[PDB]
Amino acid sequence: HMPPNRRTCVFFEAPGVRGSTKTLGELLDTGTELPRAIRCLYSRCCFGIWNLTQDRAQVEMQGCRDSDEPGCESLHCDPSPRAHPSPGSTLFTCSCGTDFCNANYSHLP
Amino acid sequence: HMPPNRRTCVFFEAPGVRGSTKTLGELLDTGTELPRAIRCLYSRCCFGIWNLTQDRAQVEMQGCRDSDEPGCESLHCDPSPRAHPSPGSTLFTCSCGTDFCNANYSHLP
Amino acid sequence: DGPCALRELSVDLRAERSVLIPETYQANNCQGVCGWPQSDRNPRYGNHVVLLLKMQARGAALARPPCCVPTAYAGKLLISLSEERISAHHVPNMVATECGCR
Amino acid sequence: DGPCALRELSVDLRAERSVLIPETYQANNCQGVCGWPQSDRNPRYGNHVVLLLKMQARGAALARPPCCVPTAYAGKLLISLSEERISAHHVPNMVATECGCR
Ligand SMILES: *[C@@H]1O[C@H](CO)[C@@H](O)[C@H](O)[C@H]1NC(C)=O
Ligand SMILES: *[C@@H]1O[C@H](CO)[C@@H](O)[C@H](O)[C@H]1NC(C)=O
Repeated sequence: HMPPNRRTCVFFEAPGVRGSTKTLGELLDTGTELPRAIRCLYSRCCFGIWNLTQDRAQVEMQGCRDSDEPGCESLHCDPSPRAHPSPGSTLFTCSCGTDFCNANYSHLP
Repeated sequence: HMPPNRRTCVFFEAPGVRGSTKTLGELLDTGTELPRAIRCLYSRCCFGIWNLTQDRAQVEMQGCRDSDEPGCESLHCDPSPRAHPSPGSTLFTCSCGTDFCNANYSHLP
Repeated sequence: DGPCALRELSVDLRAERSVLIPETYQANNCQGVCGWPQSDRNPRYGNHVVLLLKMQARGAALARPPCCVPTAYAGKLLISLSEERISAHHVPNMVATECGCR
Repeated sequence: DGPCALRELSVDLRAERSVLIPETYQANNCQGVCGWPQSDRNPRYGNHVVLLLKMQARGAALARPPCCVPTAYAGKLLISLSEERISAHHVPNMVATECGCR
C-alpha cells in the first residue's frame, strides 16, 4: 500500500540462542524465502551479533533493538568486540539505524 | 472460658458520626443492654470523644484505637481540647490503656 | 547511623486543623547508608540503584546519589472534623513500613 | 537544578561481563528539589512525605530529609552470555520512568 513508516531489520536467531527478540517487532512475509525481516515496534535500530572463531564468522542473532541508544545513529554496521566466551571465540556486536543495516559488515580485521 | 487477653473498650458512635471504628475491634455481646463493648484487634488503647457545649457534654465516639500511640499509657481518661467547630462547641478527646477506661472522665473544668 | 533501615519517627497531627485522632503517631522514616555491596535486612536492591552504585564506585559523581526511602506504606484510621460533623475514615500512606535504596 | 524531575542518565553495561546488548543505554535518574508546596509535574506527594515536609517547615531537622527518587521503573531486553550460550531475557527495573518525593 505504502512504504513502511517503521524500521525494518534482518531477523535471525541461531539454534544455540536461548530466548528471542521477536517480541521487539513483527515478522514480515519475506516471500517465505530466507532470510526473515522484522519491522521494529519500539526503535529505529537494528542489531547484529557474530561469533568469530579461528578462520570463520557465524551470525548468531539479528533483529530489532528495544530502544534507540547511543551507537544507533550509525548508518551501517560496524561491529566491535563484546564477549570472549572461550580463548578461540569472540562475540562482536553492532547496532545501526537504517533498514537492513544489520545484514552484514564490511570486514573485521 | 478465660479472661480476655485483648483490650476491651466502651463502644459508641452518635448518629451524627460519619464512618465507624467498629473495624478496629469485635463487638462483644453485652447482654443486649447498653452500652456496647468492643475487643480491640490492633491495640491496647481505648479512645473517647466529647462535645462540650454551653452547659452540657455529649459523648460522640467511643471505641478502640488502631495502634498504641503516645498518650495511651494513661490508666484513665484525661480529655484535652482538640477541636473548636463553633464558638459554642469544643471537641475534647482522650486516650487510655485499660479496659473500659474510655467510659467517662473525672471532670473538665 | 548505620545502613539503610526503618527508624522510629513521631508525627504530630495537632498541627493539622481538623484531625481529632490521632494527635501524635508513629509514622517512621527510612534512614541509613546505601552501601555497595548492601549490608542491610531490607529486600535486595533493585537493578537501577545497583547500576547507580556501580557507576559511583567507578568514580562517577552522581547528581542524585542513591537515597534511603520508604518502599511501602500503611494507612491509619483518622478521625477528623468536616464542617461540624465527625468523620472516621482510612487515610493511606501515613506510616512508612519498609525501606530501600533508590 | 530545579524541582524533583526525571533527568537523562547514561549507564554503561560494557563493564558488566556477560551483557552483549545493550552496551550503553538511558536508565535516567530522579533529581531535583522537594519543595513545599510542590511545584513539579510529578504526581502529587504522598501523605507521608507531606507530613515530613510540614515537620521540616516548622523547624525540625529531619535525620533523612525528603528525597527525589524513582517511583516507577521499566525493564529492558538484555542479550547476555551464560556459559557459552547467548540468552535474550527481560530484566526489570533497568530504567527509571517516574519520579517522586519520599
Ligand atoms: C455539639 O453540640 C451542639 C449542640 O447540641 C451541636 O449543635 C453540634 O453539632 C455538636 N457538634 C458535634 C461535632 O457533634
Ligand atoms: C562460536 O563458535 C564455536 C565453533 O563453532 C562454538 O563452539 C561456540 O559455541 C560458538 N559460540 C557461541 C556463543 O555461539
